[PDB]
Amino acid sequence: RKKRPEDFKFGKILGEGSFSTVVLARELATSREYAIKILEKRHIIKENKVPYVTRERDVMSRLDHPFFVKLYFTFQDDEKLYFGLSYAKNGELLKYIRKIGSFDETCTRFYTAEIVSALEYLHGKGIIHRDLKPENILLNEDMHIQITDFGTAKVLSSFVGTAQYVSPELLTEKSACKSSDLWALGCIIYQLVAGLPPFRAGNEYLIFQKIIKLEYDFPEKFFPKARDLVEKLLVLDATKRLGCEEMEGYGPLKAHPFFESVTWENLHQQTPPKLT
Ligand SMILES: COc1cc2ncc3c(N)nc(-c4cncc(OC[C@H](N)Cc5ccccc5)c4)cc3c2cc1OC
Repeated sequence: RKKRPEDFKFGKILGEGSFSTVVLARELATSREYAIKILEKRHIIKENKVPYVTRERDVMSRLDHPFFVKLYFTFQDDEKLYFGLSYAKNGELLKYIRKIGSFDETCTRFYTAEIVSALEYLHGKGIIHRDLKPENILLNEDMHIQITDFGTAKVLSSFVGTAQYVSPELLTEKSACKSSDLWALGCIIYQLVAGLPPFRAGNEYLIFQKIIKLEYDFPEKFFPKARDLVEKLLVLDATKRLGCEEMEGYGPLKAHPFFESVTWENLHQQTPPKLT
């Protein structure tokens, strides 16, 4: 039953990294399109990433939700590992933010709700993403979200993500929790409304300085209820963020006035609002 590289017609490179390359492929027997993540075994071993790649596959194997990438199959030849992932036709959320400038209230609410629902599922399995950002949140043909890149995920019973979305506790205690993803969520909501992430500076050190000082400003147009939500997620104390266990979880987060009109139970059945 195991698949081979010969079973596929590979196409364009979708993304390139230091440890992997994601290529679009059409399976010959089925005509199905997959995003195949290809990882060179020598380079993984040389840079000591075996625990990272192993955990990545293990985390993706446990994912069974429409708002997350699916691992359909794995195989290997002499040089490379292949992970067969779901293909998200419409690409990164980041593309759409830069294209339309900034989302309106209807679109901000719907896509934020999808991210919250995704995170609720994810954190309910005791998994932290640790690198949540618009480029890691993809969009399928139906324009629903698909969160990918679990190469730096943490399974709860050491890394530092992307600078602009890094939480203060990671800069202070080197520790990561579920609340770290929720901080990232707050940056993402801000970015959807404002067009740019909240903490911006000339270099990483200067960005990290702004994070620990909570040095950011809202534009005047910023949706009042969206602002209130962001202010309750961008909190230096990870214990005081909406959604976290110490704040009694996802109930209160989902009950926030910004989500008033949201039907939480069937988001992926709903038709997404058009991005204008
Ligand atoms: C139409 O366009 C696209 C469609 C797509 N469909 C499915 C995907 C999938 N299941 N996983 C990834 C994915 C999986 N590990 C990591 C990752 O990124 C991490 C970094 N940012 C940069 C990077 C990108 C690729 C490989 C290594 C590093 C992305 C990407 C895609 C994907 C990407 C597309 O365009 C960017």
